[PDB]
Amino acid sequence: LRPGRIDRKIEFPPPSVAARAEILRIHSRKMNLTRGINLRKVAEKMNGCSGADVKGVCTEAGMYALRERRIHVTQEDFELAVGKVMNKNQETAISVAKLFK
Amino acid sequence: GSDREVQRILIELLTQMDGFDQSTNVKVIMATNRADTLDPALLRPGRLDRKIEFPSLRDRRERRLIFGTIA
Amino acid sequence: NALVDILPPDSDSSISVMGENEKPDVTYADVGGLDMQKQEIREAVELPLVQADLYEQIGIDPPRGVLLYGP
Amino acid sequence: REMFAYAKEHEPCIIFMDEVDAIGGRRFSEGTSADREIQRTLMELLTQMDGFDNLGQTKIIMATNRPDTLDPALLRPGRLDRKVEIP
Amino acid sequence: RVPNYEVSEKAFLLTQSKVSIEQRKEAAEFVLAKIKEEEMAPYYKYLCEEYLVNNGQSDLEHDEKSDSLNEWIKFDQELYNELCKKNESKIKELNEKIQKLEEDDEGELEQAQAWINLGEYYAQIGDKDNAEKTLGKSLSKAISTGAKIDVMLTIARLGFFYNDQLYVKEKLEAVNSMIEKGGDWERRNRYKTYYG
Repeated sequence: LRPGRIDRKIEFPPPSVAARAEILRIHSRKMNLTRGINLRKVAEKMNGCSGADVKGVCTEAGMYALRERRIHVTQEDFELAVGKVMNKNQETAISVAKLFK
Repeated sequence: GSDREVQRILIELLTQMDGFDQSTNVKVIMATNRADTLDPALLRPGRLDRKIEFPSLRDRRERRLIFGTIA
Repeated sequence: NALVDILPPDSDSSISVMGENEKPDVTYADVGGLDMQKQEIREAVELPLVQADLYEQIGIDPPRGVLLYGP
Repeated sequence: REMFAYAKEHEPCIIFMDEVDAIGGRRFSEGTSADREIQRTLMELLTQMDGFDNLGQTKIIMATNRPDTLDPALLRPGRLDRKVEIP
Repeated sequence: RVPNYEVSEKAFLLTQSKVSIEQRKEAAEFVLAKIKEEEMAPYYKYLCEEYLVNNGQSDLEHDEKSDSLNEWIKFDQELYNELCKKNESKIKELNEKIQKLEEDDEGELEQAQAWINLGEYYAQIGDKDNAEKTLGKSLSKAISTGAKIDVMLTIARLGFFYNDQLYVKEKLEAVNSMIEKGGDWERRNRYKTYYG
């Protein structure tokens, strides 16, 4: 960090709630949803702390709908999916515990 | 010379795993005693996505069952 | 040393199938507990075997290999 | 590998490992290449001890002069079911 | 959307004379209510032509048989006056909006949405030809893939309205091209049924 060696430094924040909806929207193009589901509603159910959270929420809803055995993804799967990631996020910081044994 | 033999086998695994994808097979099951033998690329998704932990801690209802099956 | 004939890929295996000429020696009657992993392994292994197309129609792309770690 | 095979045609076999501390070593391999040589040979044992290969009339007697040298996967019961100390 | 096939279901039942006496009189009730409320006026004139030799006819401007087995059939002159008025009104209103969407650039999404409402009104009064024309202008403005599939299937439904199977069959070729462009599983179920 000495003079003239580093000249641009880019800080990255955690995501906004508008930015967190924008990542969710990319993921929905892979999936087949039902009409009438707002992803600005989902981004407000979330609060995240990284761009990492939003990718496991989209996967979980589709594993929930995989269990369902219906093609569509419904708006209730997102009640549960938001709950699973946010729960997984607290279970590695109460004793700080790793993602491994 | 001996280590370059180990590695040349592992490369083929990674490469055959890439070819293996988008197939109706289940991509490889593997286990490891510890989590400090992995390489950064082996653990990376697209080769290994899922990380199924096994805890020793388990809860009161599960020690019961496991005593119960062996009985 | 010329290519004069070809072999089918079935034969010239490293080791033959060990699931039709052998049969697992443990069933889920040893399994009581270890249910936490049971919800994750029935997703990972069994669902692409019974039908791979379940994933594809929903629009979820399938998970890859499984790593089991722990003592 | 081929010694266990011998053990399945020969009746009730008894495998005495004498004074094992050689491959008793832990994961190390931040040292020399010898520590991965240990590793290769160690993995070989586990697959034999428990798997689709299961024993019953092949027994392991393991003799060591200190047991806290070993890797804990060689302290694993049901491969080592009884731990007899002679004081 | 809703009266377009339900009136036609009851109207087919009413046409027959090879149905039960009671079933015909029950269906006649549904049809007649929906002509006056929904302004099906032109299709109703068309319907007097679909009996002829079958019975029930009791119209005031269109033919009758000597046997009327139905009396939930009636032509009134109010229907015809209403037609003239309502027609002008609906066309006038959205016309202006389309011009407003020209003046300030909003016309990609909105003008197509205006023209969809036009084909639905033209579909409501029983015109396949002119409902299709307005749903054709919806395509030209560049819109989502999903919207384009939706519109073709509406045009194909206007084929069931007159019970012309060729008219259905022809439109449903085009949707087979679009269905994988949009790629939906949602509008593919619709397609499965439409083709069913």
